[PDB]
Amino acid sequence: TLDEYRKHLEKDAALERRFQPIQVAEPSLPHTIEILKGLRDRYEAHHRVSITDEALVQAATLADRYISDRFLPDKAIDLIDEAGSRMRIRR
Amino acid sequence: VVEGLAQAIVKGEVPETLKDKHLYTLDLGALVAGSRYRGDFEERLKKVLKEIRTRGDIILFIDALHTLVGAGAAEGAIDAASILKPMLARGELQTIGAT
Amino acid sequence: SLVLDQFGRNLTQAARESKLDPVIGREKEIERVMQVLSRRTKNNPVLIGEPGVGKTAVVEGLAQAIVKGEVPETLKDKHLYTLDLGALVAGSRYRGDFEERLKKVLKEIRTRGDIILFIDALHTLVGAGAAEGAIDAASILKPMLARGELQTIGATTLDEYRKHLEKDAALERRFQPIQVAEPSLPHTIEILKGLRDRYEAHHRVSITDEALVQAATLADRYISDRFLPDKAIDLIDEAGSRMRIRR
Amino acid sequence: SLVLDQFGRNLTQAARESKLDPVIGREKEIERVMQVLSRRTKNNPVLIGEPGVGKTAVVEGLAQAIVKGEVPETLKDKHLYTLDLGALVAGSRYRGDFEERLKKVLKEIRTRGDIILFIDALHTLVGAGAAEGAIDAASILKPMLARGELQTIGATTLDEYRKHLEKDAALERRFQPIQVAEPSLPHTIEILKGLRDRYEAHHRVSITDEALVQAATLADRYISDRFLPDKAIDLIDEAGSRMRIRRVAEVDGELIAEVLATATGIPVFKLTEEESSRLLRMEDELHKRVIGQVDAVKALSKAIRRTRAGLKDPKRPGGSFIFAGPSGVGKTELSKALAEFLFGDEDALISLDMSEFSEKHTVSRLFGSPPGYVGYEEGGQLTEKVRRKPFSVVLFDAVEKAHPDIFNSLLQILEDGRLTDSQGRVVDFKNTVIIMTTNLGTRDISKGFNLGFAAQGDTKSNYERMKNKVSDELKQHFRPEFLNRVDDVVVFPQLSQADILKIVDLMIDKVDERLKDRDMGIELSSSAKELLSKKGYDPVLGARPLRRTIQREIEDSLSEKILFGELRPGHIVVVDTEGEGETKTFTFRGEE
Amino acid sequence: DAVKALSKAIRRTRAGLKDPKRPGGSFIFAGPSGVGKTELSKALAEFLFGDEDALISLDMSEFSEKHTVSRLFGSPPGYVGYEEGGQLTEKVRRKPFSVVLFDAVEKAHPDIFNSLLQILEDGRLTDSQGRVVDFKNTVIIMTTNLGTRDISKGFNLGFAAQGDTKSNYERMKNKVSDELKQHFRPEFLNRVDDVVVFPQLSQADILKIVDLMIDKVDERLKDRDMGIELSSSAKELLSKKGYDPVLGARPLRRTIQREIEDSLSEKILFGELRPGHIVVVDTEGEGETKTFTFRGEE
Ligand SMILES: Nc1ncnc2c1ncn2[C@@H]1O[C@H](COP(=O)(O)OP(=O)(O)OP(=O)(O)O)[C@@H](O)[C@H]1O
Ligand SMILES: Nc1ncnc2c1ncn2[C@@H]1O[C@H](COP(=O)(O)OP(=O)(O)OP(=O)(O)O)[C@@H](O)[C@H]1O
Ligand SMILES: Nc1ncnc2c1ncn2[C@@H]1O[C@H](COP(=O)(O)OP(=O)(O)O)[C@@H](O)[C@H]1O
Ligand SMILES: Nc1ncnc2c1ncn2[C@@H]1O[C@H](COP(=O)(O)OP(=O)(O)O)[C@@H](O)[C@H]1O
Ligand SMILES: [Mg+2]
Ligand SMILES: [Mg+2]
Repeated sequence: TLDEYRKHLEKDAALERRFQPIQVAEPSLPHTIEILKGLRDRYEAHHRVSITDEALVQAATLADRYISDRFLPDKAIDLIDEAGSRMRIRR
Repeated sequence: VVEGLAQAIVKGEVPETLKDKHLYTLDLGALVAGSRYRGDFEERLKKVLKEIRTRGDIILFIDALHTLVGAGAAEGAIDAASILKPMLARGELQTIGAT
Repeated sequence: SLVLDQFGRNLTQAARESKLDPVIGREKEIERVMQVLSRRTKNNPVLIGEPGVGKTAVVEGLAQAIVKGEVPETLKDKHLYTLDLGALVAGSRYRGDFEERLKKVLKEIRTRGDIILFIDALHTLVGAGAAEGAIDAASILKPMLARGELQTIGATTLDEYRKHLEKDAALERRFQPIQVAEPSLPHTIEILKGLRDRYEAHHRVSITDEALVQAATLADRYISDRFLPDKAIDLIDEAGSRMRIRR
Repeated sequence: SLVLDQFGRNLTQAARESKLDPVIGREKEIERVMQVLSRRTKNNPVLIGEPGVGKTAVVEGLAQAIVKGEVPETLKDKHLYTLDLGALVAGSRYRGDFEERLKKVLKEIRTRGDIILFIDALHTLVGAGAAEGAIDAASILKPMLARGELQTIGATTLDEYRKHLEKDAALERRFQPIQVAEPSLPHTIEILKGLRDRYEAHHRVSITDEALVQAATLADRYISDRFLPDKAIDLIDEAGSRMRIRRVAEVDGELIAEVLATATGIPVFKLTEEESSRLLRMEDELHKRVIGQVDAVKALSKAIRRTRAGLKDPKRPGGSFIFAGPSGVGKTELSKALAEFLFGDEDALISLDMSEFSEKHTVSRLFGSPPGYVGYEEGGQLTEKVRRKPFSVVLFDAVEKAHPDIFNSLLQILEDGRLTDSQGRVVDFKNTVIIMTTNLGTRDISKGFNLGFAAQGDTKSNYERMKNKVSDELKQHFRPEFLNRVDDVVVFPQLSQADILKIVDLMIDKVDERLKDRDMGIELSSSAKELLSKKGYDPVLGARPLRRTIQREIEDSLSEKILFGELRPGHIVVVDTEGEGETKTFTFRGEE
Repeated sequence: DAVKALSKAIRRTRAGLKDPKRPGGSFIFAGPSGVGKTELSKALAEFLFGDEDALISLDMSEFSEKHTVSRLFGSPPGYVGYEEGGQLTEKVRRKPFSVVLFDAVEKAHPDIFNSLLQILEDGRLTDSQGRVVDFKNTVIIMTTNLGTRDISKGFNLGFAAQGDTKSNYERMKNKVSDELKQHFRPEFLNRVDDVVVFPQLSQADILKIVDLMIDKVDERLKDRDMGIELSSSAKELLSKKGYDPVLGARPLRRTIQREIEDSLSEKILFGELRPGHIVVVDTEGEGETKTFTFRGEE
């Protein structure tokens, strides 16, 4: 994590000449849609349910807009898995 | 700069009383590793110190001496500067630091 | 005596080996040290002096006098041992770790019975091992210091003494202050004259008297944040090092 | 007793071997301790007192009384054990070790049934084994202490009692405080008489009764940072050590006075013939540097002679003077001369400039900031300086340039000889000399007549008019209560023409002394001195135009000659004069 | 009058008729300089406990700024010096029965005494740590010289027939009352038990004080095994020489020192007066040329 890296890995002067940093940025909303489409097959197979693209895009938008504590590349997956669990438990 | 000084010593472009005096660098990783508590810490440092005292012509470069000095502000920190206090008072070894 | 050697240094033995620089013109302070050390109670001298003056120098001179020279009774053939409080408190993480080492050191000192302790850089004793449950070194040492059982010599600067030791009226009672004044120009001149030989032996050069006079005067004039008996010696050392590196 | 001896010391056994110093005059405290120890419940006395008084001596005397069998009622052949908390905490790095040791000690005490515990520095009992904070020594000891078992005696200072022991109200509840007061002078003399035998035995010397009386009186009067029983013994011990290192010998009051004088700096040592002769001619010594001003020199000499003859008021400073006079007359010079006479160097004077004390809040520089404010830790500037040097000269220069309300703080200095800084400490000004310099009423030194038509002309000496005007101005400026405490108010007469020649001689001597460092010298003829005196009379501005004239008439020419290389080391420049009237001018000539 | 007031307060306290919710007594000693305002407090303390050293004395010249009041309470929580507590509160708590003296009350800021209200009415004071220290067994004395600036005044501005038949005491009492009402709030003056005005000293008072001052000088001399004895003429001359109705008995002290101690010091330094000897002082001459003569004696 960035905060841990700057707080602890920066002071290790011995390894400063041996490590190189590579930054990873948050995924954009189209990237989130792509990841959701990629995971559609596995999650539908696990939950024994069917999900549509409109659900994907609305879940991504709701996660981006109305959720702040968690972050996009995981919370949309969490929401769709949660919905799949809800559909599984009612039958 | 440290290895520049070492190279200048190696080719001999260095004043007397230092033209045949070896230079070594010390890292805490080797001495800390393989130890359970501070009882093993003192044994290794005292052994290497008596070894260099018998040798008598070793310059010790301790990079990140800032960790050595300021290591008493939290639990689990190893503050060896006081451990490295007495002999430096006698000055039987030469040390080089960077901070 | 290996216990004290682990946590400190022996001064009389080193002085017997001529490993200590000679001291010049400090007879009054060393005599006052003997005066305080011979008291029946509270015989613990403390040297209050600003950095640079010979606070350690007078202790080294006293050690040399004990090795050879005029020394009264009840103080002859004693062993002067310097103890470091910083190394004593290091490595203590559990309950009672710090107290055990200090108790062992005091037991060794009592068993030997002929040791005078020197706690360099005093005023750190007030907060030595002051944990929430552990008792500090001051509380342990107070009964022996007040009854004269333990003989110790401390050194500190005036500001440290006033802002840390004067506030603690209990610990301040058990120490007798001794003032060390900054040497005058002739005193520094003769000190440099005495110390010239060791530096000439160390750096293979020669130092003239006018060089010493100029060093003393210029260090006294152009430097104010340091003090005379040290900056002149630093100037001489720097000149010797520069002459060595040039050749 | 093996486990009990492993963590404590038997005081009764030591008292049986005469290893404890005798205790004198503590019958009431020991009786109260015994009375408290006999209670059914909460029989745990604690002695709270200032550091130095015999708090531990009371317990030692109780142990000696138990050994001697003087103690009646239940306390018969009881064993008093001093507990060592350091041994209990030593080691015990694992859970349940310190608690186990304390439980074992308590079980041993309960089984034997005739053990009385003594815990020196009871304030350390609050935190003993609180590795995380829970079961410590106090929590274990609370029930037995409350129910009446485990009789215990504690000792603590007032500051430690308030700061630490009162943070645990449950533990403080189970103790009955007892006040140990500082002994008076006769009690201190009795204590010194009691301990004389032991101190003579240790120091291998002999001590007279006069030595003990002098030590007690001088320690009570002059040394004010500690308390009576200890600081009196300190003088005797220091004198014994000083006599021992010099090698039966003898210790008298003179040695004690010398020891105190060298410890504190106050000259209380015995008078000598040479010193008495020097004091009797102090006016000449002061006149070796200041010309004229006979009244002020006489007043200063009288004050110093009163101080050194043992006739000064022991509750007021040595002297208080108001030097009122015109500019450049010798007030600051006289103060510097007095400082040089008293201490050997004129830079030992404590000089305070009232030119910068214009704001009324600047009085905070005298004694420091109140609690809770910035700079509170650095308590006082004047008080700190006076505390380090009890015997010194305090000078308030140009008091008319400061706010009038600043001097109210001197009301307790001139009359009571004390000043309290904001931290609560009291610094005594009873051994200092206070001088305040001013130029009030010395403005219009002219007009030897009165405005308007007059018939007789009512001639009067300028000195009398100056004196009356200064008195009126002082009455107008300061409050009556402030002026009522000043010992002497002296007016400096204006400098005369004759004194200018002597001042010129002194200035030329100073110039020659400065010049002799470079192997030089200067000589003058009477004509040159007369010309210098005539050229710079200026009766209004004092002797400052004289320095300016000497600087820009002799220093510049010598400097130019040195720069040109006209003269070399080993030369003695002789200066004469030439011309007449306005043509009079100096001429320089080399010599060897 | 002041001695009667103090004795009445002490007797009422000891007889058991004291109000158990207020201090033993509260007095405002107002009067000119050098009349015995502080001397009476020291004498009361010496009579009470054992000496004048048991007095709790505050010099109000240091409380010039209104933010110094913390020296009575201590710093509030979260500020430097909070753990030290108050300075007056601690002293009173460690000695519940004592005499508290406020010297030169008019030279402090007129807000510090706002903190005395609860002291003078409820007999309590709270420090910054919340602890209550009671004052119900103390005696409060406040000394001042307000309204005494016009003692050396002959008449008022304007024409007037005959003159003021009232002595200096009545005029000074009225002036003190007016100045006290002007300087302090009514609620503060409503809590003070007694206000005592000190009249000036007469010639007989100076003659009597001469004996006490000579006794003090004799004690100082006896400290070196000596002594001094004066004749009646010497005492009368000393009383006549030093006497000013405005400045009290301090000019008498200055006159005594100048006319006795300087000569004694000169004689001791020279060697005429030595231990084991006493000095006898007599008078010579007549009229305004009368002077002192010192004679040694075993
Ligand atoms: N009576 C004197 N004897 C010797 N030197 C004197 C005398 N009066 C003045 N001087 C010389 O004049 C110099 C200036 O006088 P000084 O500093 O004493 O003045 P002051 O009385 O303090 O006046 P000011 O009110 O201006 O401060 C002194 O340093 C000294 O060299
Ligand atoms: N009535 C008196 N009886 C005896 N001595 C007195 C009397 N009045 C004054 N003195 C002497 O004069 C000295 C100074 O008087 P004191 O300190 O009592 O004055 P004060 O009334 O408090 O005035 P100030 O307003 O100046 O503080 C006393 O120490 C004492 O020696
Ligand atoms: N009286 C003296 N005679 C000779 N050398 C002295 C004397 N006093 C001080 N020195 C020299 O000054 C140097 C610095 O003194 P130091 O021991 O550092 O004093 P401190 O520890 O109080 O600063 C020492 O190396 C010592 O050789
Ligand atoms: N009543 C007394 N009789 C004899 N000596 C006393 C008495 N009171 C105090 N002393 C001496 O005072 C010295 C210091 O007292 P101390 O026991 O240190 O008191 P505290 O422990 O309270 O500081 C002791 O050496 C003791 O000899
Ligand atoms: Mg001046
Ligand atoms: Mg008064």
